Amino acid sequence: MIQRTPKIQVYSRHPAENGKSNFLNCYVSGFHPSDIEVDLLKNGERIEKVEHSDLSFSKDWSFYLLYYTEFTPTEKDEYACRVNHVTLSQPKIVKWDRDM
Amino acid sequence: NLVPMVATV
Amino acid sequence: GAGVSQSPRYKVTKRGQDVALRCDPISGHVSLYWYRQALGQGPEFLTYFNYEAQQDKSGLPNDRFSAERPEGSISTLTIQRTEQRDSAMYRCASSLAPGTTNEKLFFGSGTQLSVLEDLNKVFPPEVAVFEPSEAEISHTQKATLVCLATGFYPDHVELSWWVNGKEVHSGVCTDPQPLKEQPALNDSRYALSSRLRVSATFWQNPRNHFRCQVQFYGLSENDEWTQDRAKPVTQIVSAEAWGRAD
Amino acid sequence: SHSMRYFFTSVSRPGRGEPRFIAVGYVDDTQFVRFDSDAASQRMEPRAPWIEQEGPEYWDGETRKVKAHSQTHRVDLGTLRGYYNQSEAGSHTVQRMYGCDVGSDWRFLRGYHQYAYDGKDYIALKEDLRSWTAADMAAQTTKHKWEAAHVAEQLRAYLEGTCVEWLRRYLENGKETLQRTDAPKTHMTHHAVSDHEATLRCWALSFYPAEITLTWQRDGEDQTQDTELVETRPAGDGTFQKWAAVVVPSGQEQRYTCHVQHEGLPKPLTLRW
Amino acid sequence: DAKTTQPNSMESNEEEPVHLPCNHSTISGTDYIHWYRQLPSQGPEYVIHGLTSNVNNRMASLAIAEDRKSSTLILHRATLRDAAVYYCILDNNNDMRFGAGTRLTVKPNIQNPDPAVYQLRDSKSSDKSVCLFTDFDSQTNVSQSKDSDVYITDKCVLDMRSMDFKSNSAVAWSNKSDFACANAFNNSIIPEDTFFPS
Repeated sequence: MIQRTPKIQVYSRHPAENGKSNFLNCYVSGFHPSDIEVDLLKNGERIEKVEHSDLSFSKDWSFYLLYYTEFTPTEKDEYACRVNHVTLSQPKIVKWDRDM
Repeated sequence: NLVPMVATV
Repeated sequence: GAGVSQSPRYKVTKRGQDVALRCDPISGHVSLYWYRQALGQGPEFLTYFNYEAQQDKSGLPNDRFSAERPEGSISTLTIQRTEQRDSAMYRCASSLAPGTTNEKLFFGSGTQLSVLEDLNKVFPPEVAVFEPSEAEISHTQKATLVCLATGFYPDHVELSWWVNGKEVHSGVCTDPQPLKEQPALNDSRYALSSRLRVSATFWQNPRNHFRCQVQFYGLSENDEWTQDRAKPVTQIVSAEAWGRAD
Repeated sequence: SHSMRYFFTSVSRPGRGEPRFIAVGYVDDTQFVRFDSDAASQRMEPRAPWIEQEGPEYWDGETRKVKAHSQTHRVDLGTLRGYYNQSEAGSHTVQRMYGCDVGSDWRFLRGYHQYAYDGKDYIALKEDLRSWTAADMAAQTTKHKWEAAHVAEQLRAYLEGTCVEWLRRYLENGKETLQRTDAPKTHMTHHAVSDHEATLRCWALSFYPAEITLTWQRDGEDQTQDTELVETRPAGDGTFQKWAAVVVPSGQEQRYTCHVQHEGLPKPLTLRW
Repeated sequence: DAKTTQPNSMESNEEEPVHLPCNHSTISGTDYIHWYRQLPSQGPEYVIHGLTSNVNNRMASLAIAEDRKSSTLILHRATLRDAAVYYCILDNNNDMRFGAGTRLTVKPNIQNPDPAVYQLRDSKSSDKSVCLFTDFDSQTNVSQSKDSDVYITDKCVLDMRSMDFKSNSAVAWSNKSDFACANAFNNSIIPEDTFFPS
């Protein structure tokens, strides 16, 4: 058994436009085992209505999941993805970078 | 359409 | 255990009452099936489990039938409000595991369930041994004894031959199923014949004891009985004959 | 070119009941069904429009089979624990993937069926759909059991028969979505990372299918040194996204171009800052 | 409806081969072919199964057609012990659904037939007796009585092992007084050479 840490991408469904409804995504992949905890954060606080895809895996058996929630981006609301997994000693937090 | 049954190991 | 075990082997149940049938599968067997079988038919599928889960119960004939296997080992099939139509051989089977590896099914001894409208229709058998004719003996140098178990109901009997106190199978042939003494009654009491053929020599020795044994399975300890005739309980009825030189 | 794939995961949870079992099914990069042992329905469920038309006999059938799949996986977990002399105390994983490919001409291209224990290859059906690749001595025991029961033959028959047959039927019933190509919407961004260097990020958005090639070039030549490629990711609307970045020296950005290849494109695209 | 098809009954002679036929015209490459047997008074038991290759084990051989639309269970040398119901089962998911099977009867080799009807008297000082049609050749077909008050069992084969001797018999009796052996074992059943003493 080789535990593999999650790869994490945080991003929007559609190109970001302040005031325009959209979806915030946190895609986690390449991890093992499958037990994982993923929160979407708004200004540091857990968003409550978060959904996720059905557990699936890649050619190399590592798993992937997409978590997502509707959101309306603003100039100053900060969004992040927070991930827990047995390979992690503390939660990993990846900030949404719209400007990528 | 799922295979009708799978083999145990 | 090592093999598939079912209990009770035989059961008389009063119509309208409930009954429970038990199956103990081979130890470690993940799959468990229930079938029932009528005279001159193959097993009819009822329901099937993988561990505790009832994976298929499409075969259950109606809402009176239900099965459980709470800890993935022992299964109980319960029939509520029994109907005569429910009478049948109930057969359990287990296999090691589900899947393409096709682990073979192991079948148990079964439970003969007989649902009777009226338990007063239950009768034990009467047994009689008929000695071989001298005509056979002189003509063929062989002697054929004939046993007749008569007047029993339901068909819950097992007939064996015992010679000088030891069971024998060589030379024996027992009818595969009984005759109705009254063909017009689906209610009818039964008759069964068996033959034991031995050498003329053997039958002609007086120190040889022959016994026809009929084991009957009838009313259980807790069945109520209020006739004047003895309660028709599970019991052995035998008849005998000693060898005659002339 | 097309594929149908099923992915099955079961995870034991020692002190907490029977294994978690999750099944998903796909046609190319589109999910169409799912089953979750912990969910309330205890039914195979639709996750694409075109599969919902399938009648109640289909749904009943697929729900029986997927449940039998999980019960069989439940057995595997016990067996593998034995094969490897492992304690009752640990959580372990079994994964099965099987499926089939057809060409652009809808004829059978290849089949597969493979199995992993705790996230590593355990046993797999070879491309000839007749023989097995077994990792270690445990997988050899499995191999012999399966050879003996002709499992490869049963599998071959399914992959060359039912699998491709229903892939085709799905591809027809859902052609309006599965057989469309959405070409990538494309652009480039520029970030100064230091006094002397900038990152060029080349974007591909809302494309379908997921297959795509983003490459950088310098003076019309393939370039890898200093290139960063992320995993193709789901937008969540059924389309995909990807980007590729290079770090260039400031004032030389015109030297570089990004090239995008995708089934939906009339022809490859070139982008430059 | 049914997925396999089999003759309801069939018969063969002892110590010779039995080919038990089965049809399953609508079959898939994922359908296995199983045969189970059920001996008298017993439950079913596994005999053999296969997919497309012919199979051999200790009990039997399984012959599967090239087009897999029919199969044959081969009993190389059937003994009397092999009389049973043989079930041909088509299965792809462990449903293991049974049809009515083929009931195989195995006829004994009666060389030296000695068709005879005897009368046996009760052992208990009673006045009852029975009639024993014995030692006919296996081609003889007994039939159940038309007089309801007359009982005639089917023919039964016994095997005196320590003399390698086998014999057919049927038994008949009745409680009405006018009854006598010729009545039940009439000329409409018994052949000639029927030794039919007092």
